[PDB]
Amino acid sequence: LKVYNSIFDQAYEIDPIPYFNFLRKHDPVHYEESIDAYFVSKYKDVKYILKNNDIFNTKTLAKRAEPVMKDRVLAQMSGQEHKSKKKAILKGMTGKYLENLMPILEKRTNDIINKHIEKKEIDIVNDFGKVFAVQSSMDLLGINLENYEKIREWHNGIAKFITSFNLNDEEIKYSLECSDKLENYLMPLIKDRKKSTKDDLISILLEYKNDENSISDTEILALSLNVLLAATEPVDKTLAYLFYNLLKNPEQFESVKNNPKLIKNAIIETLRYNSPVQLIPRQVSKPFIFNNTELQAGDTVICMIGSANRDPEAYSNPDEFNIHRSSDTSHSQNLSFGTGVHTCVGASFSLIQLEMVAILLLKRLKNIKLKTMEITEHGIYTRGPKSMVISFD
Ligand code: HEM
Ligand SMILES: COc1ccc2[nH]c3c(c2c1)CCNC3
Repeated sequence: LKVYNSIFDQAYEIDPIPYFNFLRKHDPVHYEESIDAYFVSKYKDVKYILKNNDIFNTKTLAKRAEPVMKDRVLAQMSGQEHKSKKKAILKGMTGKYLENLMPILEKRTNDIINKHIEKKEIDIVNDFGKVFAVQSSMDLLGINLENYEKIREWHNGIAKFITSFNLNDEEIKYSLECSDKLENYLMPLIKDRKKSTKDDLISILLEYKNDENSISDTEILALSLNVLLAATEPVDKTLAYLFYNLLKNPEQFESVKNNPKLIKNAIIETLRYNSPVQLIPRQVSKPFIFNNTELQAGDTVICMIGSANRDPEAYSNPDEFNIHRSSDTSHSQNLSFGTGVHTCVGASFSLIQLEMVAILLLKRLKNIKLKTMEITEHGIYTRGPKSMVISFD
């Protein structure tokens, strides 16, 4: 039976919401032959997939990412190893490490603001988010900001490899060249940190011990690259989406201005409404069936986080932005950080960092007005506005 609606239609990337509605209603487990994978659109099926790491495993991430990551990433691990190494990464963004980091992130934020405050406008995507996001990631890791701009360039190249389907011969080579340059820059710093242990995540990874057993330097590089990629991408997107959605709903923007504590809920609702990480793949380990769609071992399923997060079975009026949602007619925990074993280790830090930035932008940019009246969004795997310019006094 031929199907005519395709994730890879040009219309989908422009506006995927009609596709989410169609797929959830008429094809919740939808086959795409161009990448030999099934797309899963409903909240309850995505949740089930992500909660069942034994049936739907993370082995698909060994060729979609490992070629550029140089070694095993966290998502490829399991058992005590995954648990202990995930805890090590969390350590770098909790406790005293978090206390130390946040003032630095405040400095990053105000320095960017100060560069733009006299121009009376700023592009939350291109002026703020893309700069802050990589700087924050480098501060978290302990990489000094001198070669910051080249770090951005390479990051973009590796990201493209991981977030893209059916890359051509020349795109693959550039992504790998970016991976090598990043490897060539970062390895000496790991070697230096090996002797000069600092209070950063790189040092944590060097100090880690699996029973008097350290992890190879190339293992630390991949995990460091895993953190750089993981933390940078979603930050610019979410910040842009947050202020866009608030300014498009002036009542809610004012509520946030009058009650700063509502900022957390606005970020959460932004993550639900405009999920910046859109797709999460898994590999099927054994015959399985959702609705009446049969899956075989070896098949690939791709969870559609944005679709799930707008499922009317999980949220009332799911396609409306409302920072005042709560479970106290229908509300659920959003899947924007995933769920189960591989739930985003950086979830709490992300909410803290985004609230810090939002509060400073709201403090320092007075009488914010929207200038980008209508956004253009790009990306199907990770996804955000091209530009989001605001004006201010
Ligand atoms: C708004 C910001 C972010 C969002 C929306 C986001 C989204 C996600 C999602 C959806 C997953 C699950 C992927 C899967 O199940 O395969 C994930 C995992 C992960 N995220 Fe994030 N993330 C964010 C920020 C960060 C930050 C700041 C870091 C590092 C500091 C980070 C590091 C990770 C890691 C290491 C994993 C893998 C966890 C595991 O395998 O156990 N993320 N993230
Ligand atoms: C750069 O492109 C990607 C591709 C897959 C990804 N998965 C996760 C992130 C990410 C970024 C960021 C946060 N952690 C989960």
